[PDB]
Parts: sequence; structure tokens; C-alpha cells
Amino acid sequence: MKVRASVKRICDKCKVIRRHGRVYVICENPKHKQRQG
Amino acid sequence: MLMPRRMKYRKQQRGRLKGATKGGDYVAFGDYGLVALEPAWITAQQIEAARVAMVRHFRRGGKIFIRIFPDKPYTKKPLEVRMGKGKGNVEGYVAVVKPGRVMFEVAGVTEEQAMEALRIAGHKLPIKTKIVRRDAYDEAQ
Amino acid sequence: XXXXXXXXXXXXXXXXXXXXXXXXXXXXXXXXXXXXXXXXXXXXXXXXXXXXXXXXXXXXXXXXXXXXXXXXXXXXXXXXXLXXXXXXXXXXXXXXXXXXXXXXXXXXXXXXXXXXXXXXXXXXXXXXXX
Amino acid sequence: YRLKAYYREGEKPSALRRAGKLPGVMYNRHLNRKVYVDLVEFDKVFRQASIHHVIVLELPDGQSLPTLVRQVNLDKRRRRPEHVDFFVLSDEPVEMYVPLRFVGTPAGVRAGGVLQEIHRDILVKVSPRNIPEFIEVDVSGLEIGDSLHASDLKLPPGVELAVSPEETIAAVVPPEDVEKLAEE
RNA sequence: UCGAUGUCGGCUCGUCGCAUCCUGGGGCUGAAGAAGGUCCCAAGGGUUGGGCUGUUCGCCCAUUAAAGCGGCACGCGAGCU
RNA sequence: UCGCCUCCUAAAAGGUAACGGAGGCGCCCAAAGGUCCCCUCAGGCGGGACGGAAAUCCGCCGGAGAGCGCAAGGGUAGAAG
RNA sequence: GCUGACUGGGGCCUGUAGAGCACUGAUAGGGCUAGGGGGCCCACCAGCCUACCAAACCCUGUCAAACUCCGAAGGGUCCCAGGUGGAGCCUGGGAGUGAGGGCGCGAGCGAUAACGUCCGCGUCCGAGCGCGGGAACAACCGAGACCGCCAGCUAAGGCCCCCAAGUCUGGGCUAAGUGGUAAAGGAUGUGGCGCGGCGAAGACAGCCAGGAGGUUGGCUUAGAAGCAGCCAUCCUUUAAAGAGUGCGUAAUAGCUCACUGGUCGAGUGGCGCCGCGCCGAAAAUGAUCGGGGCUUAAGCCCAGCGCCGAAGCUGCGGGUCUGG
Ligand SMILES: [Mg+2]
Ligand SMILES: [Mg+2]
Ligand SMILES: [Mg+2]
Ligand SMILES: [Mg+2]
Ligand SMILES: [Mg+2]
Ligand SMILES: [Mg+2]
Ligand SMILES: [Mg+2]
Ligand SMILES: [Mg+2]
Ligand SMILES: [Mg+2]
Ligand SMILES: [Mg+2]
Ligand SMILES: [Mg+2]
Ligand SMILES: [Mg+2]
Ligand SMILES: [Mg+2]
Ligand SMILES: [Mg+2]
Ligand SMILES: [Mg+2]
Ligand SMILES: [Mg+2]
Ligand SMILES: [Mg+2]
Ligand SMILES: [Mg+2]
Ligand SMILES: [Mg+2]
Ligand SMILES: [Mg+2]
Ligand SMILES: [Mg+2]
Ligand SMILES: [Mg+2]
Ligand SMILES: [Mg+2]
Ligand SMILES: [Mg+2]
Ligand SMILES: [Mg+2]
Ligand SMILES: [Mg+2]
Ligand SMILES: [Mg+2]
Ligand SMILES: [Mg+2]
Ligand SMILES: [Mg+2]
Ligand SMILES: [Mg+2]
Ligand SMILES: [Mg+2]
Ligand SMILES: [Mg+2]
Ligand SMILES: [Mg+2]
Ligand SMILES: [Mg+2]
Ligand SMILES: [Mg+2]
Ligand SMILES: [Mg+2]
Ligand SMILES: [Mg+2]
Ligand SMILES: [Mg+2]
Ligand SMILES: [Mg+2]
Ligand SMILES: [Mg+2]
Ligand SMILES: [Zn+2]
Repeated sequence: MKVRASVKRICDKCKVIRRHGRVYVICENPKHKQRQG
Repeated sequence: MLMPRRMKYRKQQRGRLKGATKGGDYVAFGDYGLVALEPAWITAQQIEAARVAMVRHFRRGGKIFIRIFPDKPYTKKPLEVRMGKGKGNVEGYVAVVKPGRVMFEVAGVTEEQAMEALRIAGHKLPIKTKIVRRDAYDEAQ
Repeated sequence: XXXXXXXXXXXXXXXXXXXXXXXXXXXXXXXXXXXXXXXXXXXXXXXXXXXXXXXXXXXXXXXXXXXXXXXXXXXXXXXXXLXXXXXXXXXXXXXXXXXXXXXXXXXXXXXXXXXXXXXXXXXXXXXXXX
Repeated sequence: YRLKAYYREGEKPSALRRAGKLPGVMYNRHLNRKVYVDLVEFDKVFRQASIHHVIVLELPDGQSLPTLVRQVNLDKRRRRPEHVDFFVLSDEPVEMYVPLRFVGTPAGVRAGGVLQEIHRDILVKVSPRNIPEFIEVDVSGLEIGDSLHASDLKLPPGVELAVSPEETIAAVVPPEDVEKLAEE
């Protein structure tokens, strides 16, 4: 769960951010950390 | 799979895919239904893959109503063969679905369940889908 | 304002027998002390001296729809109205006066009362017990 | 249920909707006029009105006449209304669909199965004035096997039916658990 | 293209791609450490000698930071074989 | 595979291709011909000795689904049966 | 010697599109119901039950090139009319051609792949590799080149520079160089419609307090205490607190959120659409939308005035073929 084409939230503490022009998924538990590619 | 038990002709031309749905555009049976948004030949293995997905999601529960039926012969020529020498052999069967057709639809299950249940089956299909529930479908009086 | 309608309607009806309607302090209690405070003049006054709390907003509107302003000394903040329709008014107070001094809280926590119509006071609560 | 209508002379139906309105029609024995209603407004009504309850229309003549949808034609794709048929009620006996309110927990459900509501209506003829609201139905007691239907309902005062009446209106069918694949 | 565009493999000589074998950065790890796994960034430079078969390829021997995968008329015969 | 017949593909006149789709013919009948006169089926449901779920019967109901030598189509009981 | 293509009006001939199951077949579920597993079995005389198999038949949903109860648009033909055209018809002399190709649409084949293949109508190329546009380019858009002109109006396509003509005029959108070309699928990107729900008897966020007793709800080989599958699917003291929203214990413990008190004291969350954009997006010599460059545009969408622009059309002069 890091760089996929389908980025979603997985869990209530996951927030969808968008920086550097890309969509990142930010969260407390390090695993959920995602991007898009 | 799912396929006709008898037939007058084993193979049939390809035909076209223009037009709306001709029929089967309103719920009719269950409480929710999956509607097709694009033209396409849905194959028996796709239908099965979706239905199992359904019965698999809500393990032991509700009733699923498969409304499309693969009765059209899909053909294919032997691997690495040239053009000619007659028509190919039947590889499988398909269901000709056009925009608007309510392919599947569930009953006897919680709304939340109907959703995630129909959503998954959508993924198994080769076209865009839309979930719905009984409304102006009361085509009567 | 559809559920708050019933809330006020109930507060008013209850605000009927205004004999010991008082409001003081000793708050920040737990849920274990819930059944506690809810036992004062209930074990000597019965279903006559109870302690009910509701929206200050809706409460300040009740006193208006049935004369009883003056609650300016005591009004703002999180408050409770120890309603006593029966059972000694000064006695149902000699309870909320002890439990408070017991639950670890100085003798400073009484925001005026209205005994059968009459704006009591602050220090005029430390006497309604003694 | 109040829904307003308006008259139509004879200009491109495609325009009416390309605007925001829903073309339609009114009729019965006498009278039959091309009319229309605001789409977004007619929907909000129909959602509850359906064809089970009487939709009271209006018009410029301030004549609030009672009616009920005879049929609504859809767009197939886009799936939305495209035209409605309003049936103006009179005094004469008329056939309509009265909603079956199946109440109760069938023994077959708690046990094993789903209550497939084969028929959530039943065309019955009656008097406009005397139009039922819902024909209740006794569902408790229905087990996994077959199920009650048609000739098994409490038909209100002056409300018989235009059914078989063998037409099955409901049936409890066992639930689908695990274990599949038959073509080995 | 048949009034001709020489065809496999090797040798020679390179040059490009990146979907990266090593090396360099980094995220997650069922990452204690050390050693791994996986994904993202990154070709600048590297990417061994042999036994067998015409072999490409593979299978072995012995090493290695690694013994990458492809394109260039399956690169390259008016360059060789 | 090569001639002939039926249906489709053939885009509502006719025609229309492919190593397109699916079946037939290379006979037969002296009565299966001509004419005159009569007759009407298949099934469905009853009731029926042997009687399959159709032998032949009887009673309703039944416009043609039966029949017409053989493919298929068209046609047909106000008969071509 | 008016009969031609084409067209108007009549009359029919027809079964494609579409649609629909009445026929032939195919169909999912349900009802009812011959059978057949088989089931209580009083045992031959029937019998009764069956979340299995399952006829025929009815109901709800559909499917067809070789199905049709039905059925267009059109098309065919005849009659009456227009129609003087390098129209037609008859007889004879000379042929060439019998490898076609691309595009559009309707079918087959194919894998609804092919600058593929085979037919049908049409059209271009062929023979218009003559001219304008499309960067270049037989067949895409424009248009049928007799010759001449240092004149004019247009077509497609254009009007910032290359490059002839608006750095034209009003209203919007986009922020990526999208524009300058890929999908499913993602996402608090932007802008615009909706429709509901909450809120000055104080919502939304944040913060403060509570977040309890029924009891660890019953059920499990280990145990399962709100957090593995069910029945009943509820009670209690209540402002309000579930037989529980995640995190977490082996299990308890712990931290939480559902709900409301209270501060604060103006808006705030839900989903359905539409426009344009983001990611998804890796291939081989050196890159680029033709180039330069372009951001209230030199992009996209919608109005408007005006120009440029062919060998098309006018104007002027000339030649030639027919007919009068
Ligand atoms: Mg040469
Ligand atoms: Mg890379
Ligand atoms: Mg380490
Ligand atoms: Mg190389
Ligand atoms: Mg060479
Ligand atoms: Mg024809
Ligand atoms: Mg035709
Ligand atoms: Mg005779
Ligand atoms: Mg004439
Ligand atoms: Mg003519
Ligand atoms: Mg005509
Ligand atoms: Mg047809
Ligand atoms: Mg059709
Ligand atoms: Mg005609
Ligand atoms: Mg000629
Ligand atoms: Mg001649
Ligand atoms: Mg030829
Ligand atoms: Mg050829
Ligand atoms: Mg040829
Ligand atoms: Mg041609
Ligand atoms: Mg040809
Ligand atoms: Mg052609
Ligand atoms: Mg093709
Ligand atoms: Mg070709
Ligand atoms: Mg092609
Ligand atoms: Mg040919
Ligand atoms: Mg030409
Ligand atoms: Mg040209
Ligand atoms: Mg050329
Ligand atoms: Mg050109
Ligand atoms: Mg050009
Ligand atoms: Mg000319
Ligand atoms: Mg001009
Ligand atoms: Mg123009
Ligand atoms: Mg210029
Ligand atoms: Mg894109
Ligand atoms: Mg997309
Ligand atoms: Mg502007
Ligand atoms: Mg000219
Ligand atoms: Mg002249
Ligand atoms: Zn998370």
C-alpha cells in the first residue's frame, strides 16, 4: 500500500491530501501511506 | 457456466450493438439492481464471476436475480490459423446487453449490503455500471 | 426546533410547582456519583425532591413564559435545577448542601434559589440547611 | 398530493424538456389534452404519489381535478421520465393498483429464507371517492415452502379485484449460503 | 523490394531504451541488530573466466558488488568468419 | 470443393460475394395420373377388453398446429388432404 | 424527335429498421402440478409430507440471420405532369476494359484486429500526382484548370511572427503548457446547477465534562468480557451514554467515537448532476503543438462586426466546339 493507481482511505484516520501536484493518502498508522503511479 | 440446453443453430453472425435496451430497464423483481451504461457482450464467465461475488459477499442471505442470459454463440478460429476454411468453433456464449438494461438485482438484504454487493459485481463486468433501487419502476396504474 | 419543542413543554409543566427551584454547584462528578446525588431528598422526601438538568437556553425561556426573571445572579454556564414540587423546600436543600461538602468541594457553590417566589441569594443557601 | 399542469398547443416536445419540463397528457371517456409539468417538481410528488395515490392536478382555470398516473414512459438510457399519462378520475368504477403492505415477520425468515414479494400491488376496480390506501397482508406463518397469494387477501369495502385470483403475490424462498459449482 | 533488400551462430565495433542485475537516494515491512523482502527515484559507470553443444538458449565448474532485460534490417558478411 | 434444389447472409422489387451459416437431389408413382361424387385433421379432456404415454371406439372441445412419397420454404380443409 | 436522368401527384407490389412473442426455438424465477429420490407409513385400496430432480400449464421478466400477431422510413413499377440535355431510342462502323483502390454507410469473415477480406449504395482516385486548405501527403474539407491581365468577390482554412488578413468587440471556462490526442479506475482540483438535513429556543469545527447500571448479553475445547456467527432482537438511573465506532489486550485493562451538558456564539455537513482540468501514462539516433513563441490567451465554449484567402465566381481582351 504505497504507490498504486487506486488511492482510497482505508480506516477512519486516513486523510486524502494533495501536494506536489499528486494525490497522497496520509495517516497515523504508517502502512496506509499512499500516492499514485 | 450458463448456456442454452438446445439450439436450432450452433453458430450465428455477430450482429450489431446500437440502440438503448429494447427491454428490461426497470427493477421488476428485487429491491436493488445493477444497470448497464455501455453496449457490450457479457460472457457467461463474467456473469458467473459476478453472481458468485454476490453470494460470496453476503454469505448465507438474500436472493440474487440474474436477468441477462448468454444464448449467443461466440466463435474463434484455432490458434495460429489463416483466414478461410470456414467459420471457427464455439468458444463460449454471450449476452447482448445495451445501455439501460438492468443486468442483476438483489433482494432480502440490508441496503448497505445491496450496495457493496452490487458494486463488487460491477468490477467483474467489462462495462460501466450504475446501482439503483425501486422507484418509477412501477410501470402500471 | 422539533424535539426542543417537547423539551421546553416538559420543563414548563415540571416548572409548575415552583417551591424550592434552586441551582448551585459541586459539579465535575463521575457517573458513579450519578445515582449518588440522585438520592438526596429521595430517601426522606421521595418523588418530591429530585434533581433534573436541561438546556440553559431552554431553561431561561421557561422562567419567562411564567414569571421568574431575576435569575441574573445565577444563569450563565452549565447549571442544574433541583426541582422540589413537594417535600420540605429548606430540607431538600439540607441535602444538596452536604453531599457537596462531602464530595470534596468548599462551602462555596450555591447560585440562589426561588422559594415559592422569592429571589434567595448566594450566602442565602448556606443557611437553608443549618 | 398537489401537482400543477399547463397547456400545450403543439410545439416541439423536444423543446419542453430541453428546457426543464415534462410533456404529458390527460384523458378518460371525455376530454384529452396535451399538457405538461415541471420535471423536478413532478418527481418530488411521484416519489410518494406513485400510481397508488391520486395526484391532484390543476391548470390556469384553477380547476384542481383528481387523477392518477396510467403510465410513465422512460428514456431507457439516462433512465428518467420522458412523458406521463394522467387519468382523470370521475365517479365511474375504475381499475387501479392498491399497494399490498405485507406486515409481520414470516416464520420462514427467522427459520431460513427471504420473503420474495412477488406482487407489491394488485389491480382492483373501485370508486374514485372510495380509494383504499393499502391492503394489509398477513405474512407471519409463511414457512420455506410455497406461500399465500391472490385469493387470500382482506378486500376492503366495495373493492373486489381484477386478478386471477390465482396470481401468486408472495412466497418465501430459502436463502443462498455456500456450496456451489454443479458442472464439476 | 523476385531486371536480387545475402539467410542462423560467432568475432569486431559500438550506440540507445529503462520495464534497473550491481552501485547511489528513499517509503512500507510480518524492519531488534546483521541479512532480506517490496515499492518509488536513479542508467553515471559497471555487468568475470571456463566445460558441453554450430547454437541463440540453457545445464554445469569457479568466482563476483553484479554476473540485467531489450532496440538499432532478430545492429554489424562492399568488416571477418 | 466443382452440376442441380430449399432457407439465411441479401440492407421490406429483382439481383448480389467469401474455403460464410444449415440441409437436400442424380429418384419415384399405372395410381402418387384424368374426371365425377362423398368425407375432414392434429392434439387437449373425459370415458374406455388386451390397451405404452398415440392401435381402433364413444362424447364434447379444437380452424388448422395434422396430412400432402423424400430437403427446406411457400402454399393448402371454401382441399392440393 | 420529348420519350432521358431527376422531380410532383396517384395507385399497389415488400417484410429490413424497430418492435413483439401469436408460430418455431431459447430463456431466469414463481405458482400449480403427471412423474420419479424419497418421507409418516394404516398396507394395496387409496394415502400424507418434501428450503431436492421435475414435466405439461399459467404469472412475472427477457432472446433470434435461417422466429413473426405486427411493422416504418424508404425502395420498385405503371399512369398523368414538369424536365431541349454532349438527355434518350433504333440501325451500323471502331474500340478499350474484363488486377482496381481509398472514404462513408449497411452485412459476412476475422478477434466488430489489420493500409485485412467479401458483397451492397454513394463518392472520390484511377484518368483531376492540375489548383486552395489539411505542416508535408492519390482518393479528408474546398473546387471540375481553353488562353491572357501588376483588377474585383468568395470557398475550405485562416487573420501574434514565420505567413496574406483582427495582438477585433462583448460573457464565460482552464492554470495544466491541458491545449499539443489512450482505458477501467481513483481523488477536499477548479466553476456552475440541484434536491434534501441541520442551525441565532445557539448548529459545524475545536475545546471542557459525562460517556454509567442491567453483566463479562447468551453461544464456542481452549477465552471470545461493547469488538468470530444467531435467536430475543429488547431493559435501567437518565441531560445522555451502545447488549457498542474504530485502536488495542492471549483474555481482561486501557484510549476512543456513537449521544448531550456546557462554553464559542455564524453558518454548516450530505449526497446527485455539468464544464474544464490532476493521476492512471514505460522503448529504443536529437528534440519540438510545423517553428518561434502563447496564460483576462496566440487554449476551450458562446455571441458579433470585418477582412485574408483557389486555376471557383465576376470584370476586360482573345481562341475554339456545337446549335440557332
Ligand atoms: Mg535494381
Ligand atoms: Mg524506472
Ligand atoms: Mg537492518
Ligand atoms: Mg545492447
Ligand atoms: Mg553490410
Ligand atoms: Mg430481396
Ligand atoms: Mg433492397
Ligand atoms: Mg379416381
Ligand atoms: Mg414526358
Ligand atoms: Mg421515365
Ligand atoms: Mg412519383
Ligand atoms: Mg426480422
Ligand atoms: Mg431487430
Ligand atoms: Mg410511387
Ligand atoms: Mg453519353
Ligand atoms: Mg456502337
Ligand atoms: Mg476480376
Ligand atoms: Mg484485387
Ligand atoms: Mg480479384
Ligand atoms: Mg469502383
Ligand atoms: Mg470490388
Ligand atoms: Mg468503391
Ligand atoms: Mg471491416
Ligand atoms: Mg483493402
Ligand atoms: Mg478497414
Ligand atoms: Mg474477388
Ligand atoms: Mg473523376
Ligand atoms: Mg487531388
Ligand atoms: Mg505526388
Ligand atoms: Mg491537396
Ligand atoms: Mg497542402
Ligand atoms: Mg472546364
Ligand atoms: Mg474580401
Ligand atoms: Mg467562412
Ligand atoms: Mg501579416
Ligand atoms: Mg487524460
Ligand atoms: Mg475516466
Ligand atoms: Mg474573453
Ligand atoms: Mg473558370
Ligand atoms: Mg465561347
Ligand atoms: Zn489509516
